[PDB]
Amino acid sequence: SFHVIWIASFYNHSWKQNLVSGWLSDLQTHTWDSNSSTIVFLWPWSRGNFSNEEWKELETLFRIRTIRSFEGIRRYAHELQFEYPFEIQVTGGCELHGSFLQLAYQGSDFVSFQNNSWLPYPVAGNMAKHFCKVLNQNQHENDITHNLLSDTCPRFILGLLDAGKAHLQRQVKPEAWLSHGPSPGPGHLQLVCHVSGFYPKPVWVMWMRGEQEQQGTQRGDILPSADGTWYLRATLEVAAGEAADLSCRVKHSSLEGQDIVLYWEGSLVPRG
Amino acid sequence: IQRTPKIQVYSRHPAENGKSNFLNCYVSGFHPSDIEVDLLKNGERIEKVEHSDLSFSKDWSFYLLYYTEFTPTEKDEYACRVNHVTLSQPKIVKWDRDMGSLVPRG
Ligand SMILES: CCCCCCCC/C=C\CCCCCCCC(=O)O[C@H](COC(=O)CCCCCCCCCCCCCCCCC)COP(=O)(O)OC[C@@H](O)CO
Ligand SMILES: *[C@@H]1O[C@H](CO)[C@@H](O)[C@H](O)[C@H]1NC(C)=O
Repeated sequence: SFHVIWIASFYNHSWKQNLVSGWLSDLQTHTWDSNSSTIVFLWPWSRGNFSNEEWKELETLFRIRTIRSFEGIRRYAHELQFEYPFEIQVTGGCELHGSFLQLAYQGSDFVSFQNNSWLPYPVAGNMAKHFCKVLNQNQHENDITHNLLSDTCPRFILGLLDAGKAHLQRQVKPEAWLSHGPSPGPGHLQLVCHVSGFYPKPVWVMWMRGEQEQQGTQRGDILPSADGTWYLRATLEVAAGEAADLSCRVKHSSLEGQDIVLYWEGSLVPRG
Repeated sequence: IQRTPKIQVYSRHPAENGKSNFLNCYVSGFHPSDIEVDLLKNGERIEKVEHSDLSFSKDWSFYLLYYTEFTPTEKDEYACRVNHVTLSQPKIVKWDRDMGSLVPRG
């Protein structure tokens, strides 16, 4: 799986911002330098295996498409009822061994590219249909778009996943710690189990009483760290009397069955 | 048409006074993409904070990670301050850390 995202912000006719990045699985692998119009390789294996000349062709292709995309939108904004300021987001990519290309206007589904042409989302209305008229004006450009999705993109993964799987298949052990959360109500405590630094993403964390999983465990969102690892808080609300013998248990692929077990204990209780 | 940011603050490692750590503020689920995020130390903005490249989720809402290396001490409070078009006033979310036992017995 690989995809590219575009964030194009149209603040007024004279002011825009264009942010572009590439993603292998959920990992960021490429960025676009708006100045100098350069593809930036976040990892040594981000170049995949394509030659420097081929990347120049890809840079030129995206550069020209970017210039006439912004110009085309500004030319047709009034016909399309696009009111400044507005944001257009695009995501397109594939899966090796799943082509897609979707476009949003003001944060909602607007059009998508299917097989060989742009199709409007029915709910996006008549302006999405008018937009597809502009996008479908040149079938040859759509054939190139189709080939980017069905030929270039799968080929890019060949030379990207393999060249970097030493990264995507890393195992990084979590660390965990316990703290007090905000108290939920009178006479109750919130126990917080933090789990940090693990990779890959799948993880198991429960508050426990011995072997019994406490089904009040509330698992938060899995949140990113800049080093590529993940973080999560799992909270348990308990009555003040009933916090004895509670532990937080973490299971993760990197641990090879050796779960992290921390105990609500010591100054946390607090003991005497 | 507009979506308010979710704001989540966390450290990379358990807080230990005198030990360098990383403070994270994950801002997500918002639209449009224009947003202002600051990490605060004792109510004052921290200089030279890093952030990830802007990205968005499946539902098209945007997200960013702001982060900085820091060394907490006992007297320090940290927070994340976010301003967005959906907010009347900037929203401040604290870094919740546990400072150990309060009442001294020794
Ligand atoms: C970070 C770098 C990563 C490098 C990746 C390396 C690996 C490469 C491997 C696989 C790539 C697979 C995915 C490729 C998807 C490409 C989709 C594509 O190219 O589709 C384009 C959409 O434009 C782009 O996304 C490309 C560059 C433009 C960006 C503009 C700002 C963001 C978008 C906002 C503007 C709205 C769009 C339409 C405005 C229309 C206006 C009439 C439309 O096609 P078109 O033929 O150009 O249409 C004619 C038009 O230009 C003028 O009439
Ligand atoms: C890709 O790697 C192969 C070796 O597996 C090499 O022969 C080829 O030259 C590389 N790519 C291109 C575009 O040449």
